[PDB]
Amino acid sequence: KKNPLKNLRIMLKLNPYAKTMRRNTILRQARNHKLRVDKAAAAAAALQAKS
Amino acid sequence: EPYIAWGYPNLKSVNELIYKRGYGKINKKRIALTDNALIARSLGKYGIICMEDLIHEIYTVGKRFKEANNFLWPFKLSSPRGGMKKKTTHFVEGGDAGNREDQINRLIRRMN
Amino acid sequence: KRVKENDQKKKEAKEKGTWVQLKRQPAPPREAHFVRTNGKEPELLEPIPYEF
Amino acid sequence: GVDIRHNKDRKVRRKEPKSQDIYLRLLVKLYRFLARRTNSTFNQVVLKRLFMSRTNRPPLSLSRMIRKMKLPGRENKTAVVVGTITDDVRVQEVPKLKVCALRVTSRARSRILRAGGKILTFDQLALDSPKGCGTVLLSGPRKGREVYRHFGKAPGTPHSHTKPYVRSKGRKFERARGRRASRGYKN
Amino acid sequence: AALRPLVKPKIVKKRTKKFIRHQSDRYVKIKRNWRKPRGIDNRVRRRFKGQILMPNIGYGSNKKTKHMLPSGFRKFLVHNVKELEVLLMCNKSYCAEIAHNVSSKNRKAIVERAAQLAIRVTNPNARLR
Amino acid sequence: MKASGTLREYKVVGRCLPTPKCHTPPLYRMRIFAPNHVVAKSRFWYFVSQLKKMKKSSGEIVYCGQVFEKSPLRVKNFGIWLRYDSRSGTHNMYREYRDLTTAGAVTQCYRDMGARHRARAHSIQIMKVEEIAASKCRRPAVKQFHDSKIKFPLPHRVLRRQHKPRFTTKRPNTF
RNA sequence: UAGCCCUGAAAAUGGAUGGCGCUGGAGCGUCGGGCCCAUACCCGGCCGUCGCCGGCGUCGAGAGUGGACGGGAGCGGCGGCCCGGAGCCCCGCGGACGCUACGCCGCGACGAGUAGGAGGGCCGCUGCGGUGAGCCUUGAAGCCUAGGGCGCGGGCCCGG
RNA sequence: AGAACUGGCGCUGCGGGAUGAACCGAACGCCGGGUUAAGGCGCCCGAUGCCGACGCUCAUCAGACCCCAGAAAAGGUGUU
Ligand SMILES: [Mg+2]
Ligand SMILES: [Mg+2]
Repeated sequence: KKNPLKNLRIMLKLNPYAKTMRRNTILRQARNHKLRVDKAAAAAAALQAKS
Repeated sequence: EPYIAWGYPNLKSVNELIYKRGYGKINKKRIALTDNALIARSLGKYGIICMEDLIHEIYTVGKRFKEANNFLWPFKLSSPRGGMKKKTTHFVEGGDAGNREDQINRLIRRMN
Repeated sequence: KRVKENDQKKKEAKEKGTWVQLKRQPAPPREAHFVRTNGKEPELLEPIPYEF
Repeated sequence: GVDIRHNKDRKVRRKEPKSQDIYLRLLVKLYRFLARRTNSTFNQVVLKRLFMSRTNRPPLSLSRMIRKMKLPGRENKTAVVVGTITDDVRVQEVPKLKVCALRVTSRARSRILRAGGKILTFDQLALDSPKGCGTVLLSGPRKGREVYRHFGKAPGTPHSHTKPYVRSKGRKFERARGRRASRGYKN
Repeated sequence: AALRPLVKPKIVKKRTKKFIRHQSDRYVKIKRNWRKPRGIDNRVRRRFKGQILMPNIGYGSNKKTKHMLPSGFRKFLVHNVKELEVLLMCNKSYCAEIAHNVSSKNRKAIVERAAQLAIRVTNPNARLR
Repeated sequence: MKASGTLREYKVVGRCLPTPKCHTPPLYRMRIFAPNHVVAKSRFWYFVSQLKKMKKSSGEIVYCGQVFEKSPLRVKNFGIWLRYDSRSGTHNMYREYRDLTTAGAVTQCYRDMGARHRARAHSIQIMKVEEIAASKCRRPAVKQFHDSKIKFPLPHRVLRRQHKPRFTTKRPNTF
């Protein structure tokens, strides 16, 4: 017995939706990362434009 | 109530116990439930022919809760890696032996 | 009594085509209801002092 | 530790005969092959009776076999018994039935064959009917033994009917007190 | 390097210390042959800690490794040429012993026969001149 | 209760189940100081069953939420009312503290009733708690810190033993 | 009024929070975070037992959980002068182990024990019937051994 | 000394209670890794060698951890 929640494709032999559940959540927390990294820069860039 | 610890499990407590400590009884033995052919062959009479259809009838208590639960072997859990508090009095009283109603999910994540 | 009011209710749905489920269940956990506290406020009570 | 059982949990049936008869061992190797390979419950009942004791395999008289095969429907089936067929003197005529047994006796197998019958063994039963199809399997009276009428509650118990162990039946041998209302009591 | 068997596994043994009888250190009338002690107050039957361990079925060695010699063969003692030719079809798993009875003249012929059939004998240099 | 760590305030309201005799029971409110929201909804039924004919089988709580302070950064004065049990009898007691927050003053009380009176956390009931102002305080340990331009030094400082080298050639000066 | 300490408070060998000892605690109360370990719990290896079975198909030709033929009509795919029909092993003659069936193989759960009860002994002793074309004066039995090992053990084999 | 209910000891090792029949944890095939239970972590003696938190307490008889192995009424302008 191998461990689902620990290796891929033992999840996917048991639950095929767990792959597209996983790249739908690696995509969106890669774009929420970009949405917050660009927000922290472009706010304090205009702050750096003043002083 | 002196001898058990219980409470109300959430959705990845009921998921972490099936995918990691999940075991079945077809006739009389505990098999590792590796394939969906091990749920469908013994319990596909009830429309619940796979693994997450097994987990849907045990989180939301459905019409076929009795046969899906009695299919699962009782979870042979490890000893808790935090340690227990006092083990002999109630969770209200300071110990941990009773109903804790959602803190049981903090305990499953150390038992499992 | 509930072999009488079961068999007259068994054929009562046979002629009407439903799924009455005449087997009894014990007391279920309570429904997700919605209490009302209309206008007033919940009354504050405190433990009284000790006297003989 | 796990539970508080009394440990029954060793099933106390028989898995092979205690008999060292090599002909009877060949029947077991014939039928424990058939029992695990033919998906019939005839070959599970015949296989578990080849295991059984001489006490649990009682004889069957030739008059019960023709009494239990003059029933409606049984006219062209086979008589199967894992046990011996002694004849009844009491019966007058014999039909032309087809039988199958371990060990039919000498007078009984003369009377079946005069009447046109046919004796089989379990070998040529298996080649005729492997599934056991078209068979009437019978048994003798296993509580027909004299041993079973000493078995019961206790002879002195009221309403017992249990036949005590006496070395000689007669007057003065276990008839005085506890057996009649005059001498003490009746049980 | 002389005559090598088939595949030899690693022989574990669970214990290599030869179960000795209780109170046998203390008396010379008591041999070291294990008898289990059926006394009422003794502390070895009652299995106290730090004392003489008593044998049971848990020490049993692996089924594919039981009765293996440390060379990887499994002995079978012979007496003459004709029951040494019964071992021709087992020469890579089973080996021969010449028994303690067989004289030094007959031992010469059944060790030089096992050279031809390529059967290992564990005592080939016994009772020589 | 054990009163483990810092405590935590809870607003626990609840009503008894609607009978044929009384639809809409009045749904009382309490103020529970407890380590978590399982002991808090347990101690709600300890005090409500002392005052009304309510008990947990014939009642339900409708809200148990953590009420926290509205000024964590403001130094306040908390005088509280107690009902502890002693070895001989039981006593009523007023008792002041002084803390940034409401929930930490009652933590400081259990640490202090156990210290000065050996009173375990089960044999002690909290009647009421409020922030009081200066000139309404009675206790001089609390009153002496009511001092504009308060000043004191730290005499005879000692700390950090064995974390430094356990063997040194240097006698540690206590300032 | 109640926490701690004190008085009340005296026993016979020298002595006992276990001892040494401890007073910004190694004391008492209330608690926090780490950390230490049982034959307990979990995962793994092995032994045995219980349970449930598998394999007579050694069938390199068995191919099979619905298959026939063969007739009256039809579409696809194959080799055309829009008409058409079985090829049965072969260029290699080949293809591991196995099933003491009282034996082999699999899977799962279990394992404390007095009195007591059963099972197995390829444990051991003495004699008898059979049997090893057994074994030996080129050395039997017996006894000795810091010699080589085997079996969970009873014990056994070998070397001198 | 004699009963009731349940568990245990006798028949039972193991961790802890220094010591031990019965207390507390836990029951046991032979071992490796992990984690805990009761109990603990100055040094015997594994682990607080944490920059642990708040208080109380001075004894010329201090106190010190279920069973459990030593105390009462009464009293103190001793301290809180
Ligand atoms: Mg004893
Ligand atoms: Mg208890």
